[PDB]
Amino acid sequence: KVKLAVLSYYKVDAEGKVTKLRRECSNPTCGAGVFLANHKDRLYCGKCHSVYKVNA
Amino acid sequence: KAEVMKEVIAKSKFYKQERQKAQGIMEDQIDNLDDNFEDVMSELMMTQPKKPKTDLDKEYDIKVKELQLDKRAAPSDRTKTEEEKNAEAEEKKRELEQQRLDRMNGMIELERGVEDLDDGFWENSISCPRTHDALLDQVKKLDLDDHPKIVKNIIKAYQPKLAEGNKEKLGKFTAVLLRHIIFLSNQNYLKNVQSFKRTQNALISILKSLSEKYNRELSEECRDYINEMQARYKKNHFDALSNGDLVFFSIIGIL
Amino acid sequence: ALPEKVIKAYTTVGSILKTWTHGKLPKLFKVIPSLRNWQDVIYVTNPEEWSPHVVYEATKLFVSNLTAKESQKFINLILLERFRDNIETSEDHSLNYHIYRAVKKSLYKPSAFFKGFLFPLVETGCNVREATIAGSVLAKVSVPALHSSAALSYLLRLPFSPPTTVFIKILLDKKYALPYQTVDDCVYYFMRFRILSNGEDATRVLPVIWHKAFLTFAQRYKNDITQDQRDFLLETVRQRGHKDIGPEIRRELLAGASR
Amino acid sequence: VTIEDALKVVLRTALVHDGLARGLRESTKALTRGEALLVVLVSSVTEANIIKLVEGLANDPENKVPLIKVADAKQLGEWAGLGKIDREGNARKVVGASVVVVKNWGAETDELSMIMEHFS
RNA sequence: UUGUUGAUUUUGUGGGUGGUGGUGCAU
Repeated sequence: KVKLAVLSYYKVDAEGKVTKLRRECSNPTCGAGVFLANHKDRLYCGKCHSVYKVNA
Repeated sequence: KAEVMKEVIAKSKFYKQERQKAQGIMEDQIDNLDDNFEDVMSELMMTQPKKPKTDLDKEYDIKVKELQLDKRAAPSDRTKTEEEKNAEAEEKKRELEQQRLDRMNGMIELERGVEDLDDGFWENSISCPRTHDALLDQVKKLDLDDHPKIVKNIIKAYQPKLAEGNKEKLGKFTAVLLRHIIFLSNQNYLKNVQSFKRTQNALISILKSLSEKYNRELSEECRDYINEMQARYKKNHFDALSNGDLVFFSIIGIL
Repeated sequence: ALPEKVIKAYTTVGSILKTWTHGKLPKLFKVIPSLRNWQDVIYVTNPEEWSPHVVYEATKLFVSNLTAKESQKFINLILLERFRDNIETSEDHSLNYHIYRAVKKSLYKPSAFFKGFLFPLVETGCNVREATIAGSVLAKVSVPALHSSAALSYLLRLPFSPPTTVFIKILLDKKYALPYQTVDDCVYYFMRFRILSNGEDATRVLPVIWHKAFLTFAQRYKNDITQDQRDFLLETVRQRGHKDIGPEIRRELLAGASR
Repeated sequence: VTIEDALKVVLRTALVHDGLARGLRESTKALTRGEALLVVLVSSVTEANIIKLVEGLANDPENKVPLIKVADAKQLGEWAGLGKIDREGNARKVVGASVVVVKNWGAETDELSMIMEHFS
């Protein structure tokens, strides 16, 4: 089990600016807010199960 | 007859091979489609379409939350008739009576017999107290007549359902309670015999309820008290023997 | 229309689903829930011609992935129809095991199941055999008390039909902790068959299933109704009590304490 | 009608229409999607990083969403419906909700106007 | 807890159930 996994996906700057550290799944079923899992060779979606290249 | 059996065996085999051939064809098709997934998915992805609840559906969501707010009822079972309860109670008396009779005859439950045992013998908030002192730790400041109240509260505070492991805590408490009952008898009580009688029988009643569910834990403690008192008899003889030892042999017969 | 290449690919997927019995599904079939137009993609796979094994795995695949609103369409349009089609066309009017397991899988999502399978069925000419088969699934699978209480309340508001009375009996047989709002509605249901001005339910003949359901309620929630509700239900028996069940129901009502 | 007593029927009404995003994960998904209309945050969150983030997402220039400060997470969990109701009348087994976000309001009440007026 | 998901499960203690069971009988 991973605790506060959501916290890791995005970051704060001292000015309150929020930045996303993970790419979001392009699938409109996923819509916005579905973050791809970052593997060594591929980006994986937990909802659509689609596979994207890391540097695509 | 034999030729019919061979045809049946041959037909079954001929049917089995067809199924295996069909299974292989199905697996081959699956492999080809999986290889073509990416081409199919991409074209499907490009042609994807662009982005009021039923009145019945609206009511259900309203109901669900309203039912969440409301209180819930406790379920009860059908009441058995007095004859059925008596018939059941009369039955349960029968097997227990029969079970006791067989054991007087030598039936041993592990259903072995006494003769089997005689082979080789001759040739060769509220705190649960895990220890007898710990039970007193909660009960120094309480009066003699208050012992049943605290003891009962300990069982209530650590019932099996409340948390995991409460079975073990109560089982150890069963052994702890037994030593307390013995411990009180050894203590002088001529001053307050009536108060002692109000505690001494009450604790035994609690122990009986505990023994019904913790006979295993009680029996282990009972053996340990049995084993200990020879050792005191092994050095002190009667000076080891006290009122509580007389009390102990009484309680064993009860439980 | 879908891309012609896609149509050919999913057409071959469907042909596999016709005879599929075991193993891994075609990977194309696996990702259908993740598509917006899964309905269109599902149509080209011929849901009516899916083997019972495919229906079981398809229910697993779609109930988990699709949203609650979308799973209701899948249960309503495919699983409900297949459940009806198999019962109607089977020689013994029995349900296939795989479809019987699929309906359990769809029950993993109570809201979609209730709005997609049960409520459409009872409101669309459900028959006794359908209710018995569906009721058995509801009997064995664990269902939430909250979701069931809402479902039982609605069935207690529908017009009387023996197929609906079975599901009312099943839900009562579950021995749930119904909220008193549901209990009052349950009292109202049986209060609507007494002779008073009243509707045809007062003079309507009552099968044994109605009496068994009323005995089922009496044996359990006798401790969760008011004294006035007890009197209303007690005199309902006096007017509509059964020969043999009725006297037993009287005993259970009188043995209960008012809340 | 106090603001806190106003937020009582608020989070209850939004529940009836399935318009509440419950949890840090759901709240952030609502904010990133622009589906959030109101944000309720707990001042007593042990990890300040959670506070910095919902504030940042709520204050994003593209989609500014009103934010509300609440003393305890346990009571918001009760308002979000997490807790269970007992025989007596009091809530029990309540699960603290650090963040709650309103997606769809469901019904138009007078309690709306005060909260929206307060922010304006 | 599911397979990403959101309370639908998991855990411990108690616990009712023979039931998509058959065969005959009486409109």
